[PDB]
Order: sequence, then structure tokens, then C-alpha cells
Amino acid sequence: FDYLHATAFQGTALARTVEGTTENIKHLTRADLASYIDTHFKAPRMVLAAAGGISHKELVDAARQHFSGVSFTYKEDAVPILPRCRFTGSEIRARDDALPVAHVALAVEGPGWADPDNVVLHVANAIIGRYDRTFGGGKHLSSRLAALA
Amino acid sequence: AEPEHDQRKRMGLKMLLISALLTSLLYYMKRHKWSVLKSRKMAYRPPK
Ligand SMILES: CCCCCCCCO[C@@H]1O[C@H](CO)[C@@H](O)[C@H](O)[C@H]1O
Repeated sequence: FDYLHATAFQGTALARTVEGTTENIKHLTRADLASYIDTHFKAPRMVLAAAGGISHKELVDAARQHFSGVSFTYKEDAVPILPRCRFTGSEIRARDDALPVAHVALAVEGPGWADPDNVVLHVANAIIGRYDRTFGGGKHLSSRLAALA
Repeated sequence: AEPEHDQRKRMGLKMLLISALLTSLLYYMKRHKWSVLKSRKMAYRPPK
């Protein structure tokens, strides 16, 4: 999946590992670590979520109590829009014949959270479904790709 | 000696035209497809 991303997007933010480079991890600093939290963990860009035996009220309050630090300017109120990433039909092949099995990931550019079709696309994925050697249905499963597999 | 003469040259023309155009086209498609390889890049990244 990582490699998939790294070529699917290549030269874009999305083509980066969430764990970061080996170098970065080696040299990141008290500084930059600060900066991230600093620049990134900001109120508008956050959602306090809860579910269980709790009343919205009670909760909402506690939040009003600790989620202080009020924003002065207007920049601190502005949700930064991200520069979009270029999809690129391509491939990356990491060969190691010493690897027991092989993995293969194929994909196409998606529509994005918003777009409704994401629903359809899912309904689709539901038809091709999924499979591992332990499913019991085996040869009787409904996913054509499964059965054949 | 060669009644055809004319018609044969008239053909040569047609043949040269189709020819030139169809070779060009094919050449694109050949390159196009082959691009994938000629553009290819590889690296040797062992585990060290
Ligand atoms: C590389 C492939 C080249 C094919 C060229 C096709 C040329 C055939 O063209 C011929 O020309 C004659 C003269 O007018 C006509 O009489 C024939 O009917 C016609 O078929």
C-alpha cells in the first residue's frame, strides 16, 4: 500500500509514508516536533467526539472549560486548503524472489470523500468482496473472483 | 512491351502515399507502447 501510494501519487504529499523517512526520524527536533503540534493541532481543525452514557450538555461544557486559547487574527480561524495531488498511472515493482509469496495492488484514482458515487463504488466492491484461504464457503462463495480463486 | 506501365506508376504513387502515412502511424504506436520500457527506471536497493 505504501509503495502503491508512492507511485499512485508520486511527487505529491500523498506519496509519503505516515511514518516518515528514516533520515527525518533520525534528525527531527524538539523544534519541528513542536511546530507540528503548534501549526497543526488547532481547534477548528479538531472534533471532540463522544458516545456512551453521556449528555451532550455536560460534555460540551467540560470542553468549553479546557478547550481555551481564543484566536486573535482571522488566520487562526481559516481552515487551510491543501494543494491537490496528481494521480499517475504507473507502477513500482519491488522484486525479491526470496519472498515466500507476492503481493499485488492495483488501483485507479478515486472521487474523494464528498462525491456520492463513493457509495456505489462500495456497493461494487461488495460484489467482488474479499477472500483468504480460511473462508469456509470456498467453492460456493458468491464473489466470482473468490470462487475462481 | 508493358501496357500496364501507366497504371503501374499510378499505383506506385498511391502506394507511396499510403505507405508513408501508415509507416508514420505505426512508428508512433510502436514508440508509444515501448515508451513504458525506454522511460523505465530501476534501482538496486539491498537490505544491508
Ligand atoms: C504498403 C501498402 C501499400 C498499399 C497501396 C494500395 C494501392 C492499390 O491501389 C490500386 O490503384 C490502382 C490504380 O489506380 C486501382 O486501379 C486499384 O483499384 C487500386 O486498388
